[PDB]
Parts: sequence; C-alpha cells; structure tokens
Amino acid sequence: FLPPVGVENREPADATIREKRAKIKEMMTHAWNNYKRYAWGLNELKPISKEGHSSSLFGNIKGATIVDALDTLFIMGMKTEFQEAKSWIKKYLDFNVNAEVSVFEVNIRFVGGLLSAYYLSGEEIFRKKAVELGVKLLPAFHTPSGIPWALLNMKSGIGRNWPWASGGSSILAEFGTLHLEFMHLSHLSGDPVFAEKVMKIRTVLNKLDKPEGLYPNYLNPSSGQWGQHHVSVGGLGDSFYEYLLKAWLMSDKTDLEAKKMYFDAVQAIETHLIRKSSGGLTYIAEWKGGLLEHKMGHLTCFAGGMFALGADGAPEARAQHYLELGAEIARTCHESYNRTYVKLGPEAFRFDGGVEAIATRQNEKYYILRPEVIETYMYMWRLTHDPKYRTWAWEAVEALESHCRVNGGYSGLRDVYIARESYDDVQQSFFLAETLKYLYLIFSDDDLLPLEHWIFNTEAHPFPILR
Ligand SMILES: *[C@@H]1O[C@H](CO)[C@@H](O[C@@H]2O[C@H](CO)[C@@H](O[C@@H]3O[C@H](CO[C@H]4O[C@H](CO[C@H]5O[C@H](CO)[C@@H](O)[C@H](O)[C@@H]5O)[C@@H](O)[C@H](O[C@H]5O[C@H](CO)[C@@H](O)[C@H](O)[C@@H]5O)[C@@H]4O)[C@@H](O)[C@H](O[C@H]4O[C@H](CO[C@H]5O[C@H](CO)[C@@H](O)[C@H](O)[C@@H]5O)[C@@H](O)[C@H](O)[C@@H]4O)[C@@H]3O)[C@H](O)[C@H]2NC(C)=O)[C@H](O)[C@H]1NC(C)=O
Ligand SMILES: [Ca+2]
Repeated sequence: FLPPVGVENREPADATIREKRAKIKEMMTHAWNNYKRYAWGLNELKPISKEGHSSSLFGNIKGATIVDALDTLFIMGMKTEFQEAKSWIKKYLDFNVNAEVSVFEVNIRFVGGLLSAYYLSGEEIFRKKAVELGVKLLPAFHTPSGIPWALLNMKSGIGRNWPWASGGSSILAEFGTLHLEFMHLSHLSGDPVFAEKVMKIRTVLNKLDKPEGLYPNYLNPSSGQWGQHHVSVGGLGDSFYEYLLKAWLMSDKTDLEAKKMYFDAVQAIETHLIRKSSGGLTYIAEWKGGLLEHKMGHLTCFAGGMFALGADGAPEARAQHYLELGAEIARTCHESYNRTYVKLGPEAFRFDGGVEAIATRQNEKYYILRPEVIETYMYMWRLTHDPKYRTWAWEAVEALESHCRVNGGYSGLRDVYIARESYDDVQQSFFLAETLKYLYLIFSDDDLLPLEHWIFNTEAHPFPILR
C-alpha cells in the first residue's frame, strides 16, 4: 500500500464557496442517515415508503448503497460513517449467492466502490472483497468469443444475455465498461487472468469492420459478429467510449491501442451523429442503419466531460476544439434543465417535431437523480475555471433541494415539466456515489482528487494511475 495523493479536503478560501460545499455535505448526511435508518444492508432506499429497494440488477447481493457511498463518505471526512460501513462489509458482504446479476452493474458499483475505498483508506478488507467478487465474475467470459454474458448466476456460473437483445447479442457498453476495474484486479491480486479477459474483448472488437467508423451496440458472443446496426453515445454505448479514453489515461498513457480507438471513434461520432439545431444547440443523435433520430438522452450528457477530459491528449491543434465541443454539450444539457419546470432535465429530449431540448413523450419526462450533467459541469469547471459552471451546478443544487429532497431522503421525479411533484420512491445508489460526489468536488479546490492522479470509473469511483 502507498499513501494516496490529494485526499485531504482543506476548506476553500472564499466564504461563499465554503458555505456551498458544507451544504452538499449536509445533503449527503441526509441521504446517508435516511438510508441507514430505513434500509441498512439492503441495496437501496425507498425514501417515500421508508423501506428497502432491491433492484433485480443486483440479484441477492446486499449493500449496494453502502459500497457505492464508501469513497464519497471518505473524501467528505465522514470517518465515523466510513467505519460503520467497513464493519458491515467485513461481516455481511457475501458474493456466494444463488441468483442472476448484471455483470456490468456489479462491476462498476461493487468492484469499483471497493477498489476506491481500498486505495483511499488502505484497509485490506476492501482489497480482499474486490478480488473475491472478480473471481466470481470470471465465468461470464466462458463463451466461444470471450465476449461476456450480460447476466450471470453467481453460484452456478451459468450466464445468458438480455432476452430482447438482437439475436441474443451482448451489449457494447456492458462488455466495454469492465476494463478499468479488471486492470486493477490483476494488479492487486497478482493474477493476470483479469487483464486477459478484458484484453480479449479488445481483440474481438479490433477484428471487426466498424460500419462508417461506428460501433453497433450489439455483438454476438458465439459468432463474434455484430447484431443490428444501432449506434448511440447514450444508453447501450456511452461508457464503452468513456473507458477507451480512461484506459489510456489510467495506464500512464501506455495503452496506445485505447488512445487510437478513442480518437477514431469520436471522429466518426462527430461526422455521423453530432448535429446543430436551428436554434444553435449542439446535440448527439442516434443512428439506426444510416437513419438519424434527433433525440439525446440525459445519459448522453456525460460526453461533454469526456470530450473535455480528452482535449489535453488530443492531436496538434485539436485541443481547443474538444474543450469547445465539451462546452457546447454542457450548454445544450443545461438548456434541457433550463426549459423544465423543476430545473432538472428529462431522461430524453428532442430536436425535431417543432421542439428543441425538451421531451415530447410522457415516458421520457422523468429524472431519476442522475449525475451526468453535473459530472460534465465538474470537468468543465476544473478544465476552464469559468464561473458559469459553478453557477449552473448551484442551480441544480437548489432544484434538488426544492423538488427531490423529502423527509426520508431523496426521490426521483416522473415529470419535470409540471408543478406538482410525482415521486418515484427510489433513492438511486448513484446519487450518493456520483451526483453528490461531483457536486462536492465542484465546490472544492482542484487538489482534492486531482485529475492528474485519479481517473474516475463510470460510477464516480476514483482509481489511481497504474504505471
Ligand atoms: C433559459 O430559458 C430562457 C427562457 O425562459 C431563455 O431566454 C430566452 O432567450 C431567447 C434566446 O436568446 C430570447 O429570444 C430572443 O428574443 C429577442 C426579443 O426579446 C425582446 O422582445 C420580447 C418580445 O416582446 C414582444 O412580444 C411579447 C410577446 O412575446 C410582448 O409581451 C411584448 O409586448 C412585445 O410585443 C420580450 O419579451 C423580451 O423581454 C423578456 O425577455 C428579456 C430577455 O430576452 C428580459 O430581459 C425581459 O425582462 C423579458 O422577460 C425582449 O424585450 C429577439 O430579438 C431575439 O431574436 C434574434 O434571435 C432569433 C433566434 O435566433 C436563433 O434561432 C433562429 C431560428 O432557428 C436562427 O435563424 C438563428 O440563426 C439563431 O440560431 C432570430 O430568429 C431573430 O431573427 C433574431 O436574430 C430572440 O428571439 C428570449 O427573449 C428569452 N426569453 C426570456 C423570457 O428571457 C434563456 O436563453 C435560457 N438560457 C439561459 C442561460 O438563461
Ligand atoms: Ca457513468
């Protein structure tokens, strides 16, 4: 174990920034203390019902919110809370269970949360548990190609793909968002097997022709060939792209394959998917066999920070281009917040049918406590220090406090366009792992989890550079 760099949370110099940061910590005490009060040990909290919530993505594993919150608690100086969480994990976190889990979700939340807790604290239990879980996920890769199953029974090792997935195919974002965690699993366990699995994924992908430079969201694990040619930088695709860039950064820039894959991918996305509305907003559309659908998801909004984070490493005279593209995605995504009643954006928003940056379908008007817009504000603040990004982040804080904060915690909303809240009764674990961590960091100095020394996984779990 090596002492971690930049884990001290010194108070900002400006009194107003100090006060704003203290508010975000207070919001975390509200989310955490209510989770502990009504749902301790269960995966998530139902804040209206004041009971536990057990998403099917996690099967019979326990304590998702405990594990997802560990690192946020640590950096906020919540040491009593961190110790209670550690004691529960030592006694009760068990991966020897008989149910199916999403390999992807368990990796980014449980493996990632345990890894960050270990690197921040040095407590060996976190390392031991991360490796235990990695070992349990290894049967997911038992396919003819090495492209893993979506869903794995932890006891039997038997896997399968989503039943609706084109021809029984695996999902790009799912198998493409294992890389960072598996590289650290090999480092800490000394066992090459984890890196071998994620490097085999690379081998399969690089053998395929990418239609127009684009990656279909579906890849069959038996044949190793594409399913239907649906392409998106939001759901089903998003974090695969994210992890190409971050694999390169986290390798101390030695993973040259990752770098080329990333910049090639983003150029094809710019050409075929990125458009400007008649009102002047930049958006990322979805592509289906050549035909654009002029719609962007809240999930897609993470891409603003991705583009900005990759700017420093971009080719000669392309760095400002990517900082500016990041800023335009940030602005569009801020407009999706601005044009609502509650000032929190919808799950999807459109740029045709006579609209710009608003939802039209009733079933896409919801907000489930998502971090991706605030995530992009954090990167834009740290990479430009333009005060507007702190201004926009604080607008979201005031919105959350006005419309999502309830007596029993924080709840998502079913319709951001009307006055009367319709609470969905789920406190998503990613609100504690991501939304509040990124808010806290925005109102901190740059030297708390400095971006030069820490690369965030897709669930806001910071990992150190591997040399
Ligand atoms: C968050 O959301 C808010 C909305 O809540 C956004 O605010 C809007 O921003 C718009 C874009 O900047 C802006 O549109 C411009 O409006 C200018 C006119 O404003 C003045 O007049 C209007 C109208 O008054 C008459 O009509 C009303 C009824 O509508 C009557 O009640 C009056 O008696 C008059 O008869 C006033 O309402 C305005 O006053 C309000 O707004 C002011 C701020 O604008 C406030 O200070 C006031 O207190 C008051 O609330 C003003 O007095 C237009 O001149 C301007 O027109 C240019 O742009 C057009 C659009 O260009 C793009 O799109 C086209 C189409 O695709 C492309 O061709 C172009 O290339 C561009 O891509 C262009 O078509 C024109 O030809 C002109 O070049 C423009 O329409 C809104 O006024 C503003 N609304 C409000 C209420 O504030 C805000 O931007 C969002 N973001 C942020 C960060 O806040
Ligand atoms: Ca993410």
